[PDB]
Amino acid sequence: MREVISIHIGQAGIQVGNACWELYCLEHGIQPDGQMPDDAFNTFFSETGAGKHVPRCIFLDLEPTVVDEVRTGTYRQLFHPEQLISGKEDAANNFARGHYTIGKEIVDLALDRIRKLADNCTGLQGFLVFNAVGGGTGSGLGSLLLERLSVDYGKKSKLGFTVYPSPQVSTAVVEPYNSVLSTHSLLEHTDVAVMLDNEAIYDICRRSLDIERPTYTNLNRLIAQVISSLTASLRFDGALNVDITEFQTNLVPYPRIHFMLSSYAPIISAEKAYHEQLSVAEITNAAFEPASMMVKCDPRHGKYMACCLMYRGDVVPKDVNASVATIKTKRTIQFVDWCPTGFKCGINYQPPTVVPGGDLAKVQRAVCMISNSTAIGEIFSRLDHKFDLMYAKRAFVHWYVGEGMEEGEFSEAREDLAALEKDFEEVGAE
Amino acid sequence: MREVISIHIGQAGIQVGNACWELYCLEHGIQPDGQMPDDAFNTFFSETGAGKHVPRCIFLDLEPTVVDEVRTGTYRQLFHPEQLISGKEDAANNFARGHYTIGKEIVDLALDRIRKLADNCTGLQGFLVFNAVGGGTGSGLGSLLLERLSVDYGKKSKLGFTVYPSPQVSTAVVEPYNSVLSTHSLLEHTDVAVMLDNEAIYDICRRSLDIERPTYTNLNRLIAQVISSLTASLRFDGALNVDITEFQTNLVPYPRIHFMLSSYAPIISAEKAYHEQLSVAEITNAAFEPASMMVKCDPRHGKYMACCLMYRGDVVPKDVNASVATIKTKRTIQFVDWCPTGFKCGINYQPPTVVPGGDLAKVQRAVCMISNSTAIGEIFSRLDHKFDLMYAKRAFVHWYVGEGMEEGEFSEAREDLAALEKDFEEVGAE
Amino acid sequence: THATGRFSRFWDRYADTSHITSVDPCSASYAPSEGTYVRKGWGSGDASSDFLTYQGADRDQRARQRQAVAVRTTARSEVEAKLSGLDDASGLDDGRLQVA
Amino acid sequence: MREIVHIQGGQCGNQIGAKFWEVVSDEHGIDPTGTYHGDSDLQLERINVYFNEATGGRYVPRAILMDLEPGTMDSVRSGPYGQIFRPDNFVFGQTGAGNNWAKGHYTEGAELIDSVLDVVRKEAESCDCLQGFQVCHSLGGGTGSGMGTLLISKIREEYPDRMMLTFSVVPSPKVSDTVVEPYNATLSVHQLVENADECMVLDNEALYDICFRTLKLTTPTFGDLNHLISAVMSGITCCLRFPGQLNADLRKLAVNLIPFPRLHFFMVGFTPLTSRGSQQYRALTVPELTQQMWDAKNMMCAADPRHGRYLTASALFRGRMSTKEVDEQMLNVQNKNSSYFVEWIPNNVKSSVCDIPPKGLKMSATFIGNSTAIQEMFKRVSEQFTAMFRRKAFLHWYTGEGMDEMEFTEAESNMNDLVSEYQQYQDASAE
Ligand SMILES: Nc1nc2c(ncn2[C@@H]2O[C@H](COP(=O)(O)OP(=O)(O)OP(=O)(O)O)[C@@H](O)[C@H]2O)c(=O)[nH]1
Ligand SMILES: Nc1nc2c(ncn2[C@@H]2O[C@H](COP(=O)(O)OP(=O)(O)OP(=O)(O)O)[C@@H](O)[C@H]2O)c(=O)[nH]1
Ligand SMILES: Nc1nc2c(ncn2[C@@H]2O[C@H](COP(=O)(O)OP(=O)(O)O)[C@@H](O)[C@H]2O)c(=O)[nH]1
Repeated sequence: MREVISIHIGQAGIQVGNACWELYCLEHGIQPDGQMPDDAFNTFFSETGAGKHVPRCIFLDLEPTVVDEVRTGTYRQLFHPEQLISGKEDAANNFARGHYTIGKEIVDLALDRIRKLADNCTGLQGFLVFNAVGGGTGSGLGSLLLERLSVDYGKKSKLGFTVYPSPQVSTAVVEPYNSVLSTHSLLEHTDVAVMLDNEAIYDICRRSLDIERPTYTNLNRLIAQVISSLTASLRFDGALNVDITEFQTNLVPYPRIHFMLSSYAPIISAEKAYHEQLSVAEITNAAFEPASMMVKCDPRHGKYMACCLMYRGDVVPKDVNASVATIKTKRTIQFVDWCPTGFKCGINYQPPTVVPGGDLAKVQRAVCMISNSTAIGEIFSRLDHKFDLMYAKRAFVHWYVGEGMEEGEFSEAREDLAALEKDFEEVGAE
Repeated sequence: MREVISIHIGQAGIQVGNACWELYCLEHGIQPDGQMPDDAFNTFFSETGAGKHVPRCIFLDLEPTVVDEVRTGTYRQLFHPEQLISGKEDAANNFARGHYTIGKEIVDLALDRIRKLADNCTGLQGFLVFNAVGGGTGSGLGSLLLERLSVDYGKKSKLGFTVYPSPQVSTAVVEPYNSVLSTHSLLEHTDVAVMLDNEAIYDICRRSLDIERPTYTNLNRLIAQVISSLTASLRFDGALNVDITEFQTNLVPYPRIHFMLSSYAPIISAEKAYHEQLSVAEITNAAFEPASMMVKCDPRHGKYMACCLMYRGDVVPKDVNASVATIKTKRTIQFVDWCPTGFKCGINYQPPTVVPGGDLAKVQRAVCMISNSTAIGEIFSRLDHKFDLMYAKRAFVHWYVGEGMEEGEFSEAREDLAALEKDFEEVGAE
Repeated sequence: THATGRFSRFWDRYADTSHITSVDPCSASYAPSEGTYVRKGWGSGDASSDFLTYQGADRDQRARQRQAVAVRTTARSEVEAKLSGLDDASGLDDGRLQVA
Repeated sequence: MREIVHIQGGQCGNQIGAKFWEVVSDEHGIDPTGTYHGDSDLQLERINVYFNEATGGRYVPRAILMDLEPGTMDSVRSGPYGQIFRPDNFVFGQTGAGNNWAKGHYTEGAELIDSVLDVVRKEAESCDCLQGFQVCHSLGGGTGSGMGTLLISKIREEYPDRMMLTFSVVPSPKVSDTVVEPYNATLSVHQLVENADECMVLDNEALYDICFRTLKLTTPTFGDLNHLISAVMSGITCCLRFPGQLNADLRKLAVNLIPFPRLHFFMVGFTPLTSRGSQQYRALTVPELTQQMWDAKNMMCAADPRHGRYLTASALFRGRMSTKEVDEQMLNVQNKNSSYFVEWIPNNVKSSVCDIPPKGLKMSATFIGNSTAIQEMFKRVSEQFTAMFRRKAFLHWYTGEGMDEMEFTEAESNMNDLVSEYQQYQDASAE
């Protein structure tokens, strides 16, 4: 009745989906084969007459390798074979390639399977789209898919957990280009966009988990924990239930402003676990710590507009109220003048499950802080000059033009991002 | 974490490096093959995944014979083959030959390997440069390498354990010439220079070890013991730890005045061992004895500027305080008026390991006293007349000019050494 | 036998040329075949750890360093216990008193 | 399922291709008879990128061999892995090109090119999806340079969208083998600029220097240089063949490497190259691999990067590694050597990670550097070409093969224009 359809686009999307679905299977007790030894799985799994549970997900990629890895791994009997969709040619970090030439037939088939999945859901809370801003598959095909979803499904709540390029460290060169293009695309399509930065999550793993060599598996595990905490209110009952529809109502001040910083707490290894109290106030303070942000964006620069707090485990409303009162009284944290409350608390009685082989410890309390704040304009400011720095010489522009784009598209995307900067400045200003 | 890069230049540098690395292998249990049957070796050795340990050392020489002796001896499987750098033509005791014509390509390759060595070190306490002032390789190439190190690495502490010509006994004729040149070079590059004299160490061996026929192996063993005592605080824990960076803070009052006398105690054969108590006070008195100096420079002529003691073995702060109080009360030991304390005591719990095949006995206590004193101006005064006596007749000046030097270089070196004399006199005077 | 008459008189043309990836087993570079072919192993925690050897290697290095430090500290603390046990209570002058 | 059509041209190209196919068959566990003996599923998972299944378990390389003399193809057939190739893909003429680009491009190459294109079309149509073609050959030789450029032009005409990758052995700076190397190189570079999408420049003297200084070999035959080249050729496409933590195909590398269409020449290097003596002494960490990778001596191009400016640089790492460690190493290199990296590109490194290292090695890394340093190589080739062309030495053979003298001027002008572009982006200032 509370079904949520998951979409994973690109290598990053599929690799975070692996962690997400491992976490969901461990949380609901579903074995990798597909079946488990009430109805809390309906949000993520649909059961068949045989008793086997198949996830309501769609793994989309234009490259065969990542999807074939899932087809060969442990979860080969879990996912639907046609739900795993593989392309033939990779988008090659090209937004034009993933949006205009290669992405067409793939997105058509993706909408076909998405319609088939949604036809099996009584209710539908929304879509959880996990892609990579900075790659042709993630940016271009993801943008096209989101546009088609907006056209056909309409008002269904699409939550995009996007990974944006880190400020200094990066793995691609055309990353500012296709990131700007995808941001222009999704400014008008996704309902709530959550920013994620690999640099910030690397720092989180290095400091909190004491992993001197963090990797994509650890990053995806942390992101999966964040998403599971975000969705726990759909699957398990508790005081102060918060819903997908309530996220926008209590977090988005205006339709343009829906990009959100995410932070999980606690992030502590087993050896360092059970050395601190991990009370509600302490974990809330840790969640509000700027270092704990999963985005390289210091919130002290901006002003918080809304903050949704998802508590898991032995959490009581008196403790959440005391912690939030202390947070409000703290001088470092600053809220906008036109939002007196700016807080949306939701508690759940299910503690976060621990993935065997992971680094996170078994903690009885957890917080996921998702905040809309005007500080997020900083990352767009960085990408806006990283874009125009290359765009001045028109470097790598022929690559994008060759697959059916125009210089006008680059100009429009840059102008739209400038307008987004201006809107953030305006909403921040009194 | 506390890595120190060792450079050994010339025949004397490599020959003392042989003793130093034999002592380090014996101290850490590292077999000559390379591997041992924690992380105390990291200061001097870098370990590979195979468990084999390779020293962070560089054997630089323009002569092939000395390095090939290492390549053929027992430690052929220990040292890094490319780290052993061999020249084709010897410098022929010519500072110009080793500094202007032959030394160029060799020092380029040396900086290449030094960059490779330093890139493998997380931390870097500094460099230990062991050269021979008084030979073309040691003086010229050593000066060039020190200048390049100062240019590129910058603030890394370079401790130069230099060997100056003895007052009366010597083996070369142009030794005053290239010694003056190298002194002018290293007055402005090395951070802490340690003075050494073969005559003084010969006297130590003859009087204390009762060796009527001391040789270079004995001298290098004593020098290796001194350096190991100096670096023991980096590898082994103990009360009052001392650091390479702390040598500069607690030993050199001024950048110009950084030349230091070194003295070890006890120097006793096993025949004379266990005939005396060898208490802390007695070994401190022996260390402050002028005959125990490894430089032919009577400290009575000058005044002590600073004195760093490094104790090894069963030494307690109460005993070291009693010994230092007695030393301060002693009238023959004289300190400058502007340095009331002038003492830097540091203890280590690791007794000095005894080299099988050496003449030193196994002593549970050891002292290494490194002292800045104004008396050291005497040796420069000796070289300054030994130099100008030859320079008046311009003997062997054609040899130096033939490889691209000028009379101006000799004049500048002489003037700089005179300025150093004047500085020593000024700091000695009230 | 499949070689034609030309280029079979001299087989020195087709040398081993295996100096690339010629890393000796004793070298730190060597990796066995079972070590090369490994998957991410999302489903199995053991498989994930096998993929992430370097994290496990770092954990083991830290554990070994801490254990060595603990052993050294225990031995040393026994040493100061023996040293500080010496006081007026210990019979240091008992022999002198007996002789007198 | 993203197939690559390999093509070998001339004696040097055929030798390099034979060594490359030996290396790839060893990596995939393919014995010289073609049967699979690798005992690993990942080896057979993506074997179809390079090989096709025969009647039995035999696997045939998707390679097409060209020559004007049958001797080199007899040698390739007689080599240890000579029996994997299908005999029909051996296309040979009868009279070789006398180191004459004109002979290999116009007179003798014209007749054989029809059969060459027939074989290429036959191999490409069998492919499900075609990533593109990789052509290994040597600039400065008649049949190699000439027929290679002609075939590259033909394949560009037939398959414009498909990737074209070239491994060209540019004549070495100091020691030259043949006299007409400047002529052949000048004529071939002009063709590669217009046709080749992606081109690695390789030098026998760079290979000799690296095998003397890094590998410290004593008597390095051409097999060793071919083996280094083959290691690079494998490492470039290992992301297509093996699962990767952050995979990157040929098109992705080309996109992230090529800022402008004409600036598609690269210097490549393979790590870790360790001398037999220092193999135990070296410890393989990602920083060690990066330090050897960015060294100028490791580059297999004669031009040293220190003179030029890195426009872009891709690094394909292989082995169980930390993506954070790799990215941190790349960022640290960029920050330390920011003077050597172009300012108007904020990030000049395309980092890729593959989960399967080469056999025996714990980790490896191949490098592709697009830097303005290659300007000096083309400049030196010009310095020889213009000197010889002023007096028109050896011009009479090229004229007697039926190609105009104005073609030399056009090729020289194009190569000088490429040099000018490289200099322009070397000294280009932001804003
Ligand atoms: N946080 C995180 N980011 C990832 C992960 N894997 C990939 N990314 C990011 O995803 C971006 C590229 O993703 P994709 O577009 O899917 O790469 P691809 O599948 O080859 O598709 P194209 O790059 O468009 O050709 C990179 O810039 C990475 O920063 C991951 O596991 N975790
Ligand atoms: N203390 C000590 N000094 C040494 C030893 N061996 C050589 N020396 C000194 O080193 C000086 C010359 O050293 P080098 O410059 O290295 O001699 P080389 O290797 O032939 O190089 P060049 O003489 O410069 O051409 C001599 O004057 C000796 O006094 C040694 O084993 N111990
Ligand atoms: N790396 C490498 N270079 C070679 C080999 N054989 C020849 N060369 C070089 O390639 C250059 C061109 O020769 P090539 O093009 O093969 O002659 P062609 O086949 O008649 O055109 C010569 O100058 C050789 O120095 C080889 O096996 N490996």
